[PDB]
Formats: sequence, C-alpha cells, structure tokens
Amino acid sequence: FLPVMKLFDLLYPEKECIPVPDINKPQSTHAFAMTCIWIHLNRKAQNGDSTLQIPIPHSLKLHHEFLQIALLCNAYSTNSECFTLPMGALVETIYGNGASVTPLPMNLLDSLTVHAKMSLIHSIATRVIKLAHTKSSVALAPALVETYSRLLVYMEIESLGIKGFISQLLPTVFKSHAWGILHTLLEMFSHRMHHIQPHYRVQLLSHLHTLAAVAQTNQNQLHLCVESTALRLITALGSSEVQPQFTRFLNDPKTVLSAESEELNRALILTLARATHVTDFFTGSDSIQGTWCKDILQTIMNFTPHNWASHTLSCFPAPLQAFFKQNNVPQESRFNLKKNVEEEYRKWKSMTDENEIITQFSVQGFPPLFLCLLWKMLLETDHISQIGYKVLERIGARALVAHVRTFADFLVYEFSTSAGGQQLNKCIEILNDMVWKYNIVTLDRLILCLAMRSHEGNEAQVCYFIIQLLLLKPNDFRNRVSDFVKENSPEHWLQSDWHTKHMSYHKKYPEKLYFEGLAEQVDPPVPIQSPYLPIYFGNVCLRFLPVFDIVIHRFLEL
Amino acid sequence: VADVVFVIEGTANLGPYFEELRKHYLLPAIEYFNGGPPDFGGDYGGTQYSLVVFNTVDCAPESYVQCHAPTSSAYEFVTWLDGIKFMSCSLIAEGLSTALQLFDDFKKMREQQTHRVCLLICNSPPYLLPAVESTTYSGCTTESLVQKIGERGIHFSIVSPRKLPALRLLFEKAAPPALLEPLQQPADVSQD
Repeated sequence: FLPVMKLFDLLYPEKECIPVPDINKPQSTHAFAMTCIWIHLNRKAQNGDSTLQIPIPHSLKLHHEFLQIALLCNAYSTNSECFTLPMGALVETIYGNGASVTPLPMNLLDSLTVHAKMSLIHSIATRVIKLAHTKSSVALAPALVETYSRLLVYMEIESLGIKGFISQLLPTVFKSHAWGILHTLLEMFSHRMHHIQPHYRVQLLSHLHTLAAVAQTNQNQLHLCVESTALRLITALGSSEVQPQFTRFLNDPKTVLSAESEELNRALILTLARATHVTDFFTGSDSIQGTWCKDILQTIMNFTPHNWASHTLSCFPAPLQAFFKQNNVPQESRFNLKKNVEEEYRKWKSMTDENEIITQFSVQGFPPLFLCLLWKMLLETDHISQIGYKVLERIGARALVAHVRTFADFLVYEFSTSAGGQQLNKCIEILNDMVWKYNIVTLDRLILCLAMRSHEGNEAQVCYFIIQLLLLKPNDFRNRVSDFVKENSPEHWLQSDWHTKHMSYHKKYPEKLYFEGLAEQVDPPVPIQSPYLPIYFGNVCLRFLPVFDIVIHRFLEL
Repeated sequence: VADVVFVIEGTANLGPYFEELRKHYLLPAIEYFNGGPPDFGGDYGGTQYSLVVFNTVDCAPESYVQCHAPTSSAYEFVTWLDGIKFMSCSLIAEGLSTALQLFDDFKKMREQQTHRVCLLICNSPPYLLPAVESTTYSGCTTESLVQKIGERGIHFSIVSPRKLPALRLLFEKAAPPALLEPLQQPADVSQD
C-alpha cells in the first residue's frame, strides 16, 4: 500500500508547506485525506517498529496534530487505539432518560455519516444485541433506528450483516415474546429501507413467513406490521426478479409458503402473475415454461385459493390454474348462504347462555360462524354488554376473514333488499356507523374476499355494488390526512424532529388497536404494547394499490 | 536537521578500497541521520543530503564536475552510491569548491541551521595547485579550507583510508571546532 501511495503523493502534493487548515464544515474529508492516510501509514509503521515510523510529514505537519462546527470531527481513528475520543463523543444511544417519550433525535447522513462508514461496523450492531440479550424490561431507551436503518451503504457493504443480526435475534422468540426487537427494525426496514437487493429480500420473506407461523402471536395481535412488511416486500419485486429468483425459492412453497396467510398468498400470486406478464413470459410456451409456476400452484391449491371462478380471471394472460377453478366450492355450493345466515341467527340466540361456556365455545369457534355475531350487536343500541369483548379480542381476527366470507354476500343481499331505496338509507345510516365500533380490519381482507365468493354468479352485478357504496362511505379520518400528507416528501431524508413530530401526531388522533372506546362496568386495559410505533397508516398506503387494481384494472369487465 | 554533503574523491585513486570503507561507514551515512535504509519519498524537511564525485586530471579532457544529488530522498543516495564508476594531483580544490558552492546555495535556500557535515573522502593524498579555473570561485586549497571552516560551522570530517599521509596534518587547519583530524577506525561516531 505504501509504495503506490508515496509514488502518487510525490506528484500530487507538490507544494512548499501545509496550508489551508480547512475548517470546512460541509466537506473536510476531501482536504484531510492526505493527512489521514499519512497518520494511517505512521500507525502501520509503528505497529512493526520499523520504516522510521513513516517519516516526511512536513508538507502536512499543520494538519498532523489538527485534533487540538460539529462537522470538524475528522475521524482518523480507523488505524487503532483512537476509537475513544472521536467516536465516543458522538451522539450515542440514550442512557440518562427512560412509551414514545424517547429524547435525543438522531444524526444526519451528509453531515458526518458521509465519511464515518468504514469505521462504524460492529459498534451499534453489538450495542443493540447487548441491550437485547437480557430483556427489554423498561421502555426502549434509544431511538437510533432512524440512523441505523437509514444506512444504505451499510447494507451495501454488509448485506449479510443484517441477516446475521436477524439470525442472532431469532433466539429471542424464546427470550421474551420476540417483541422488543422484532417490532424495532421491521417497521423502519419497510418504511425507511425502500431500495434493497432482492436476493436477500426473498430470504427475508421466507423468514417473515416462518415467523408468522412460529412462534405464537396471540399476544402479538399488533402483528399487522408483519403483514404490511410482507405486502411491501412482495409488491416491490414484481419488475423482473421472480424469474431468476425461482431457483432460490424452488423448495420454499414446498416447505413454508402456505401456513395461514392465504390472503397474503393471494396477493403474492397476483403479483407473480403481474410479473410473468412483464414481459410476455407465456406467449412462447404454455406447458414447457409452465412447470416454472405450476409447482407453486400445486403447493398453494391445497388451501382453496383462486376462488374467482371465471369472473375475476382477467390479469392472467394465459390462465392455467383457471382450468381447475371449479375446485373452489364458493359459498359452499351456492345454497349454504341462507343456511349460515340461519346458523348466525341461532348463535345470536344461544348467546343468551354462551357466556359461561365461552371458553369452550371459542375453541376454533366453528371458524366461519363465530365472530360475525357482533353484527346483531350495535343494531340494538350497543347490545354487546361486554359479555365476551375481552374474549372476542383474543383469537378472532384470524378467522374474521372466513366470517366475513359469506357475510359479504349477506350484506349484498341486505343492500339489494332496498329495490328502490327504502332499505338503502337505513343501511347507509346503520351499517356505516356500526362497522366503525370496533375494529382495525381496515378492509385488509374484504377487497380480496369480494372476488373470492361474492363476485360469483350469485349476485355478481349486485355484489359489484359493494365497492360502489360499502367502502366508498368511510370518510372519518380524511380531515387529518390533508395535514398528514406533508411529512415524508417535504423531508425525504431531512428529518431532524421526526420523533416528536410523529409522537404528537399519534398522540392526537389515535390511541391503539387493543384499546376500547366505551368504558362499561369493567375495563382493565392492561397496556403492554409500546415496543416501537413510528408508522400507523402508511401500512394501508400500499394496500390501497391492490384496491386500486381490483377496482379498475383487474375487474375491467364491468 | 541532517543537511549533509558528501565529497567522493577516491573513485580513481583507490577503487577496491571503497567497499572496505563503506561496509564500516555506511551507518553514519544513513543510520545516524535516519532510522535506517529501507522506499520513501523526500521533501523540504531538511533531511536531504548530496554527494559530489570527482576523478583525476588525466582521465578528464572535458568532464570534471558530476555533483548530482539535489535531495536524494534519503534512500536513492546509497542507491547511486554503488552505481558511480571508478575512473597524483586529483584536483581536490576544484572538487571542494563545488561543495562550498552547494553549501552556499543550501544556506541561501534553507532559510526557515541544521548542523551541516561533509566528508572529503580522498583515497590518495592529492593536491590541486590551480585554485578552480572551472567555476565562479577562485581560491587555493588553503583559502577554500579557511573559507569552509570560518563561514560554515560544518564538521569538516576527512574520512580517508587506513593510511595516514601528510594530507591530514594540513587539512586539519579548521580553526573553529570542526573535528577535521579524526580517521575513525573504532565504532562509528555522530559527526567528527
């Protein structure tokens, strides 16, 4: 290293002294590199106790001991035995102070991080694991996730580093709920880390899927961030990656791709068809290149997917699995609609004594019959009477999709009962006000479910009225959206007060998803849910695009 | 600050005896003014040093001066020290006049005092009757010696071979303290 460096400095450093002390707030490394490389050569020579300790600094003597504007911190510590003064004086994690009450906003990249990259490798990486090894007893003291996640060159040079980090965090699923560290980086990885290498994103998808499978998540009912991250991951690679990536996930559907999230799989395979559509990956062959995706189809078809049954089959340029589409038995042979309606009525009747047996009634709850019982409630002026609300908020959100499966058709029937408008206004004034209390469903599965079993030949032209009037009505939060839009484009990566900004924001309108709104005879809140909450409605910001596509492009027929 | 200027004159008188003196006096050449011979660059740090070489008057129809060492970067010095060729009045006076001029230019350029030294190594005990007749200066051996002793406080060391001719007794005429006499057989000294 010294030969070429000296040969180049003999021609570049043609001067008489060491001028230009170069305070240089914005750009100081460009001028101080000549002295930093010299100090590194000095340390390398002193390590061997030879080479005259790299002599001849006279042309740079003024910049030599320049150590004695926060941007003047020339980090010349990479050699050895200097990682205390420059690095230690930096704005590290919070230790003094302690809920989103964390002080000390983070650092900007172009200010200091433009140079201190090859020096900061395993400082924060070991700091976080040391904080996480024992337990996250108190609320998370640091908020350095902004700086850590907004490190693109970090993952450019050490993409395997975050993989190792996640693998070492994996044992925490036994430590404590895998909560204090999973909800730490998973959010900002989806929101701040937009552009990343895909050959690792597929592995991260597999890890997310086996995470959603194992371990349990009944206490992690706020795991909607997991599904949002999965959607962001499977919705961004649709350009050209799946075809070269097939060799990576050849066995992934054969082992783990179909655990519970069938709607996630539906969106995944929709994006897969969209990707095979770019560009013309099927006009050439029909069965030769068929096996490229037929394996995935055969693995998925064990879980009644692609329920569209010739109505929504429009995005596939050559619909192959649509040949075996009759295997979906939508709405259970078109007769079980009224039968499950009568069953819901009988369950609403047996609610008179389901209280003492609610523990033995919630066990799998007859999956697509239980949680729709809330519908009869709020039709009798808050007829819930907190009999099993705490029990209702336990495991119901998983089977709520199977519950609303036939209830989409039942609500289409309630809507068509108008036949002129006599029931229309009653439905508008009752249903829209009763659905809001209380849920966080946020149409996360109704858009997919509408094409599953309601858009079929039963009332297709009438179930298409759903998107016309069912979810067109929600307008409760559009008032604060107009002010929430001006936070990320005005500050792409110019954030200096994002912590308190989003803290006040989520302190104003929202409270939580576990929390209730009615204070009835007894309500023990028991809040533990404060791991990290930087983003709340950017999750639906993406799923708005599948809605935008099922409403126009996918359902282009009507 | 290690501002030296060598003066090689025994290139033609005693060729093979050059290595015998080098193997013993190479340490004061580098190991004293530096850490040791390495692969490094040079600058205005003042550590630079020169080396003038001369030959006898018989093998010199036109070529007399070959003082070629501006800086030498503390390593190329010993590099070309073994590269010079090896070819009675050996014209020591005109050979020292150019060293005096080189020291004058040093003092004129080194303004912002480095304990200068010089080795008038001469194998034979020669003597140059004509003063210079080849440069700007014009002064006999005695005049040049008293000028180099009085003006410059340089340690006028005379590293001659193991011989002890009458040259030392006359060339020790440095009146200020310059250590012109020593012909060091024992272990190397700093500058004397």
